[PDB]
Amino acid sequence: GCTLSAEDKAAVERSKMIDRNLREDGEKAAREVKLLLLGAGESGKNTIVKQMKITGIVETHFTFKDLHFKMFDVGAQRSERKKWIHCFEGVTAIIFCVALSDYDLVLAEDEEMNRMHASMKLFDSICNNKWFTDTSIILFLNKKDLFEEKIKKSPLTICYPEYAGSNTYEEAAAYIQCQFEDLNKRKDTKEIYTHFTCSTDTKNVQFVFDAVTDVIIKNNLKDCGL
Amino acid sequence: TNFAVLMAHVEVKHSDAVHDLLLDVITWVGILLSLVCLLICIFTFCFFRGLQSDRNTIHKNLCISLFVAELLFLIGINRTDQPIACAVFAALLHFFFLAAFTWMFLEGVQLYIMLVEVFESEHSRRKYFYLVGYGMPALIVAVSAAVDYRSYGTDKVCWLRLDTYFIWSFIGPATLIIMLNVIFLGIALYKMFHHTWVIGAIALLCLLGLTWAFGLMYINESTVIMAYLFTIFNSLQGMFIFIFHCVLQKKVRKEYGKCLRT
Amino acid sequence: VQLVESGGGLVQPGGSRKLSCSASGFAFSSFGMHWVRQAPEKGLEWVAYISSGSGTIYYADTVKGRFTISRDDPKNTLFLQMTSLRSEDTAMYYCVRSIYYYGSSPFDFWGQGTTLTVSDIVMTQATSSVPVTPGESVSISCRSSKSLLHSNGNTYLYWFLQRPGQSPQLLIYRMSNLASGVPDRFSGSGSGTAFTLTISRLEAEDVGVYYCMQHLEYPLTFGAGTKLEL
Amino acid sequence: SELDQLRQEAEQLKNQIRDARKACADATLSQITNNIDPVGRIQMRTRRTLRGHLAKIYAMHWGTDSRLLVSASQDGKLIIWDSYTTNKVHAIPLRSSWVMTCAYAPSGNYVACGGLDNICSIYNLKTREGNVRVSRELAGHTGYLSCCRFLDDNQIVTSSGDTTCALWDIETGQQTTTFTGHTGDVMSLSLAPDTRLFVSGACDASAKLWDVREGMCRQTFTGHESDINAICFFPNGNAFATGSDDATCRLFDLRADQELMTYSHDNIICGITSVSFSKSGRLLLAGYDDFNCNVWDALKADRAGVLAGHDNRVSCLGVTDDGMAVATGSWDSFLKIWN
Amino acid sequence: NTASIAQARKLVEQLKMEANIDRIKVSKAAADLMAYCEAHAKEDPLLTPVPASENPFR
Repeated sequence: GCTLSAEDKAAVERSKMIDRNLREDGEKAAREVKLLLLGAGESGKNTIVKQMKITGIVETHFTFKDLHFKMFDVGAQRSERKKWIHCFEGVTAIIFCVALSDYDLVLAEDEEMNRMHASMKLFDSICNNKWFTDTSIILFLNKKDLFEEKIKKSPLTICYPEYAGSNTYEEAAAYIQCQFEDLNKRKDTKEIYTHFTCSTDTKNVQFVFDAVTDVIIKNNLKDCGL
Repeated sequence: TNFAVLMAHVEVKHSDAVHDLLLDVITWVGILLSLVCLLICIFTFCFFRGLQSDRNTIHKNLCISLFVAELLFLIGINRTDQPIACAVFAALLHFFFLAAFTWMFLEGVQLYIMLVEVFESEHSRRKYFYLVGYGMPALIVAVSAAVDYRSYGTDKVCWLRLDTYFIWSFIGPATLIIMLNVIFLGIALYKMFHHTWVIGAIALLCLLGLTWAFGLMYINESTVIMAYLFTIFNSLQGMFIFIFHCVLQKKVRKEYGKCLRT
Repeated sequence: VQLVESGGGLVQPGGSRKLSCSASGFAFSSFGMHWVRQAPEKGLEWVAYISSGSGTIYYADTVKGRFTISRDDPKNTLFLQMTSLRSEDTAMYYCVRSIYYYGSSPFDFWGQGTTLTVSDIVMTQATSSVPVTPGESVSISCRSSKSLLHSNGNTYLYWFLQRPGQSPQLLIYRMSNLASGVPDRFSGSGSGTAFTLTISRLEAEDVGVYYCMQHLEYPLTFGAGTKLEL
Repeated sequence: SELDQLRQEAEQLKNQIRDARKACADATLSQITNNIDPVGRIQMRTRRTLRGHLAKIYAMHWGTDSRLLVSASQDGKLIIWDSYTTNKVHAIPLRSSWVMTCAYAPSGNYVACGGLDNICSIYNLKTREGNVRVSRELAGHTGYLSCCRFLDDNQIVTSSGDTTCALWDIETGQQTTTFTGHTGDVMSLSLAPDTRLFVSGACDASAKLWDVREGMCRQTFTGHESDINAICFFPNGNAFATGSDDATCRLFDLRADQELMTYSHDNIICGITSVSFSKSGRLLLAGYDDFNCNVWDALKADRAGVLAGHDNRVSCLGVTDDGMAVATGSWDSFLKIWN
Repeated sequence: NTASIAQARKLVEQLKMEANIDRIKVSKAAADLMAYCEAHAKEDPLLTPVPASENPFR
């Protein structure tokens, strides 16, 4: 710096060193795995976070298999969703938690509109939005025990006046799973997982791990042709 | 004089026909079909700021080495009259072609690190790529020059000499790089079938230009077909990689339309 | 903010010694550091300068090959190392901090210093002593051997005071501004090589020695300093 | 009894207000200034280009000395720049990454950050021990913070997505005045150059005008088809401008209570993420989603100069105190300076 | 109930405060804006740019 004052040299030094620190920080801030969590109220999100051991947004973090996972739980907000969700378009995966037991209970004045109607409306709204046409969706299904102990004594057609199957557990479970997985409108890009929770399911996060591995391979095996 | 001279170890290359005309004309017209699309290629792989990744680096560097070796071949063939000047041409051509091979091998490794090493690396690894890519050719040409010096420049067209086993400084890597590119494509196509079409493998065939193997088998006459293949494929390599990695992809098309016209 | 210096003493010419400075109360690693020295009976003179990241080092003319400055960030410490001494090198030393970014006020806080005993642009100070009275207005002036107005509007002149038995304290940086903890009766101004400082309504603990300094280009040069005595 | 009388009085007052709003709009601005010569083309061009950000830019604010900047991004960084020599002055880490606004005190002492955690944090610059540290964390809101501005060193205005606004005192930590009356989520507020009035816009196609010490709302403003994202304030204090999400920007008056001017073009079918004015008030500067900023004649609305150069959406822009430069911050991580 | 009565009273108060306002014509506002823009025009660099000697960004 032949044309620099005696004191602007230190200014340039300061600016350069801050650039180095920013670059290092923003390089180390692209190796943790993002996850966005959702679910209707009282649908087991507390159970999901409790089993796997992990106001505004509530963030949470854990470390497993040499990867740092970061889950954004956003259920504490009651504002409009058109505004605070487009800042979430860079996440690997959307976890969506619902329960199979609430097939009858009514959440409003309309008896036909049970809790499952609201859950499936939320699912359809999430899948067919703009900022997630390349986003994997992980569907956790909960409350199987009470579901069996209820359908032993109550029918299913109360919320499904087109069902023509056996009133045991397995047919109901298959019907619910297909009913959730058949709303996707583009199976050429997205995909919809499913796994059935249990109180001893230490593999509760192994499913998410596998889904994320497969998503990353799908990306790396598409950006290089093939 | 034709392209096959680069690697043909045909100690008894002869003919009883119009062979030489056809072979050499294919060589020259094939090179002239290159040196046109490769220029625009090296322009695009160097200009558009939104493309700068590791793969873009490797494509750019291998493309520039390809172009410079192509023009050095196109200029320095007809300088055999100077007894003490075409050895320099032989050394330079050796170095540049070997650099091309090493960058292709690094391309294969990059393919591996995308389809098995799923996640991002702990730290950036650009320095190792540059070091190996431009250090293997340097060490090899240095050792070759140390062992012998006359081998550079021949009696017909000045390149490496077939009269003694020195051509094994260009045949060697031409074996040990294809032997690994075949494995890499096997693995990638294995994951294309098990963790989840043919045009993609065809495109990956032109960077790891396995077609060079159409030179190693020219034992003697009654093998003119394979030398025709050698010329017709290898002399259009730049144009082929242009088609397979500059226009067919919609990503590069959209980026070029967005930024070049700005 | 506290800067405690240690390591001084009395040595014979030659030998070696290391003067250390320990910092407490502030972010150590955002400030660059200077070492200055004062004559047993006369003014000040710059010695050495080290910066952030251990990138740049500057010495003066009579110091190279003998002195070595360094910083140890984790323990928040600064080192000067000295060898092959002579009787011309008896003085006392101060460690000063300064941070360079737009708007800053370098040479903000000075240390206490340590005594060491051994068995270009220049500053001209107008006077050596001027009598005063508690209640009249006073002025002091000095001159520089070359212009100090750089191309960016800056005018690198620093005005310092020293009261009896004390350590120096900043009063003016860049010819027009007040440092921290100083009443607004002090003032200063300048022109083309003729610089003035003004004190109105003198008081006690306002009598002592005054110095002016330049920082247009290394090495840094002081003057002889004037005196207001009462 | 009481309820019926209240309903009748409310209906009568609403009818009177509608009649007054209809009667006040005798003519528009475009019909009066047809004799004003156009500014022509403004071929503005880049002078600097600040780099070092990695995710999108949400907010930028100028200083009072027309030299320093501040900007906030997703990565968790709030950075103070020197525009003349394109240098760092300060870097500030954060705890909540979901920021949406920035503030920079007119005395060069304090900055503020806020966003999607309900808390407005205030930072002190001119320290002694050498680091921009944390002093106050104002709490008391229940929704994401949209924008915050300073009044002086000990008074601040905040707004969130709960239909509420707050006037707050830093020294005590206790809220001093709550402003209520909105239906939808509040997205922005601008100050006035006397710190006695302020105006806010809500996600309900409305914007209201409030007094600052009384605690009441004195005016309400309607006319848009959807929500308002960005609002700023005319320097003389007799107008303001808002930017909706239905591809139209508007200029209202704080004294006439009526839609006054509108800016929209057919080829533009996207949103207005930010609006700013200039020193003399002769340019309106708008950031869109069509990836480039427009420069409208802020008094005839008949033309537009254009600033391109971004690979993504524009989210913020600012103008110097003395009028020397304009800065745009966009989603491509790059922040640019035009003069 | 009392919620409806409270809402009606609040709406009445808000509408009464908004109604009793001495509003001014929009033409006067527009004249004020154009006058401020004109009487301050020659101090705006981003309309008539500064010569490179005095322009500090160049």
